[PDB]
Amino acid sequence: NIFEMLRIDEGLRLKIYKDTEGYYTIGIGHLLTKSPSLNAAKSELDKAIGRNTNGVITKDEAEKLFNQDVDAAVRGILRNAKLKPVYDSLDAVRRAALINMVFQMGETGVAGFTNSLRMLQQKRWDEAAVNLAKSRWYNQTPNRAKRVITTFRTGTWDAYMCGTEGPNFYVPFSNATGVVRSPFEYPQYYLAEPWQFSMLAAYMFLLIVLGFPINFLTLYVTVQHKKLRTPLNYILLNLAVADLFMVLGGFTSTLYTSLHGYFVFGPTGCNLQGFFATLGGEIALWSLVVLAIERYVVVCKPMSNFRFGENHAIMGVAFTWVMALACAAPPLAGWSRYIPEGLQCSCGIDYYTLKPEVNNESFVIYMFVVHFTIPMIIIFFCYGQLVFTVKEAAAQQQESATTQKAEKEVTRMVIIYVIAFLICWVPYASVAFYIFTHQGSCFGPIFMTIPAFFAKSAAIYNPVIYIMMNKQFRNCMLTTICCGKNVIFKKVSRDKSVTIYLGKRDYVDHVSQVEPVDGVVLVDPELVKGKKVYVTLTCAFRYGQEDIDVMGLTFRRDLYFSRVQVYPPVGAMSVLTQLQESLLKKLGDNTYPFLLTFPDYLPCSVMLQPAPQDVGKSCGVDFEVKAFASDITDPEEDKIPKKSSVRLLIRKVQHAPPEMGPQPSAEASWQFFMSDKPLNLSVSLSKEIYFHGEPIPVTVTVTNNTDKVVKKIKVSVEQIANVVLYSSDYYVKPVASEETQEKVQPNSTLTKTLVLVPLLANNRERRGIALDGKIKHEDTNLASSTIIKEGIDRTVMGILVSYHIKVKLTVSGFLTSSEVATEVPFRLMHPQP
Repeated sequence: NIFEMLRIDEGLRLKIYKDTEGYYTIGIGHLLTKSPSLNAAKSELDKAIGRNTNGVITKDEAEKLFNQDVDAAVRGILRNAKLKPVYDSLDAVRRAALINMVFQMGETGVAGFTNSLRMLQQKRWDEAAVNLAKSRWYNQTPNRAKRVITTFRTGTWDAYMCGTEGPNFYVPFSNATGVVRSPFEYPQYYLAEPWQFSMLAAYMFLLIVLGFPINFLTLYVTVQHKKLRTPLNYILLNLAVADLFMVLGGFTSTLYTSLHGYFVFGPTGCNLQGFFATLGGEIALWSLVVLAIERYVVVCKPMSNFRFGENHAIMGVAFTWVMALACAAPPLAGWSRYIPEGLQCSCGIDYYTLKPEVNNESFVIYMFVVHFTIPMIIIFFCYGQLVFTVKEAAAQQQESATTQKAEKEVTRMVIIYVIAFLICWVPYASVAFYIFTHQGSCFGPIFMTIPAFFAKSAAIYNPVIYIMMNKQFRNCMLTTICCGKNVIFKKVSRDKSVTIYLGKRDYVDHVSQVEPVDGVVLVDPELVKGKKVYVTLTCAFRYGQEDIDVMGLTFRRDLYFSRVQVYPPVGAMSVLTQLQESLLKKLGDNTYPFLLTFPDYLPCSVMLQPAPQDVGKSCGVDFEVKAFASDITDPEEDKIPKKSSVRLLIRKVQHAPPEMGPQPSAEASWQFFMSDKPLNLSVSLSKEIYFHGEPIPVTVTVTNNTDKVVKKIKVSVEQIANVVLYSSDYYVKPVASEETQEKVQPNSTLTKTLVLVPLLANNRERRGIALDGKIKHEDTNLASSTIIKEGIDRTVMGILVSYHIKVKLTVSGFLTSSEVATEVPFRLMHPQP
């Protein structure tokens, strides 16, 4: 209060200055020295402040120098016999008014006032003000004195109110001079220079010219191209719609008002403009939150690519709109208010004026805390854990150079995503926070404009980073902006220069050693002249759509890759197979062999079954042998010519081993909370390795010694899908299940054998079911049980599969039913042909 009074009146000067008297004075009238030496002023200043100030002190240090004057002056008041009784009689507010008089004029000046101090002591306010107004002090500084004189009369701080309050608005300017008029009626040129209103008109023009085409084109291009319309882009499309609301609802209205210099549309127009401006900004904000969440879950976990259909994307866009309306609507319906901010041209949320009628305190806290901290925590956690996962994954296999380029591009974008987010919302949050902590201080119209500059700029530069810098949207917009443009077997290329040959598609995987790829490649001498032909082995994990995944941040992960040269070779092949010799003799002179081997740490060819409604969803591992021609040296694999290249997929299939494992026989006992009797259960199977389409007799044996009755006995052939890509993520699912209606009595034993037949036909139309890798959309069978080599060095990435018979006993216990269950593992694989 008192500090804010004297700061407005005397004026807070930070550096050392010579006052009207010509003495070295610092801060709010805080004297330093009477000597003509400047270093003498520095001497007392440095000692008082406590550091090398060099004349320059902080605003808080000037506040402490002022508080020392407050303490010293108050002591001086109590020392004086005329001032002490008046100080004691008056309240805290009028005491501060007296201190203002004692500050400038000194004890000497204030001591001379006989009549006023008598009347002030006698609780006569009006005639005291009349006497004070008729003095030298009012003549000296009528600006300062008039404010203090009114304070003595009223006993309130109304004279010291920073701006000019109103029914539907708040102007940050003093009406003491008598120039303030309504922003909904008259011009506001008294706030700032007229050319700055033209600057605002030029600025809003720039936002419309840049903002509308970018966001409209985003939607227009999406309507044309089928490629873009995918669930992940749904949230990016919502961002485009949000920014369009900021243009049409916000900037165009602000442009019209900035030209005139005041808000012409009135309170109704201010509510609607501020509503769309907030809605556009908030939908844009929560769109980026959802985008961060989506990109974290979808990339790190490959299973979620299937999960994320249109309905989940709609929920993300819905949540965005709900959170936006949750904070945009209350200003209309009482909680806070939309008023003209800054220059009283743009309408926005009232986060400066504390009005308990509309409850701004609770609203600014609710908004600030929720809408700032929750995105900050979620987005930094999302992209933070994303980069954390990718950097650790990139370090796991440094041999793959393709992953390193991705990891680099990713980290570069994530740094820019953070910078764009902070530059956008930190100005508003920091200023709103600083205004809340320092409420007594004044804030100009241009001061409130600085956050508005960066936030409305985000309407432009967010589409740049999230849409324009996006790889798919960049190439799609390129098309629209430029008007539509810019037995042994083989496979021939498109240009028909290179022709690959392979003996078989299905390559076998024995536990010890993998059966290698063998074949040849025919080449045209005339077409391939002064070029380098490479035969390449590639193992790849695929998840999601091909175009969309490259665009988001980083693309599908290759489990293993190995390229090999062919024409011309370093020497030749060491020794040839019967296949290569046969092909060389059959084919002409321009045939060159290759031998590509698999290491021991790779998975099998496994895909996951989609639902019939899932038209555009696919995830699965597959092997690809590819051959191509190129002008560039070895490391230019990352990019390839589409025309010269030819690719033919293969499988790393595992047949069942000749010797069967031990006969599975699991056993487990149970107890209960009241009854301490044992319930012994023992399971047993026929084989360790079952084959596809084979009956599985599960000879369950249950010996009941407990008081409780069992309701039923259910057996289930459960497929555990262990998916590993970034982290180890198991996924259990049932395949086949049969249950008996028989009941086991107390002190009674039972021996039953239930047969189960796991088949693909019965398990059709189900999401998440792992299958053996298809060649070309043909019919297949349930996924084979994956086998891993003993005590290997590297971890096995990819989709690992395993089966287990899970018997569960529905026990009728004390209406409530207890469900105990146990598992036993087994294998489902193809037989040796």
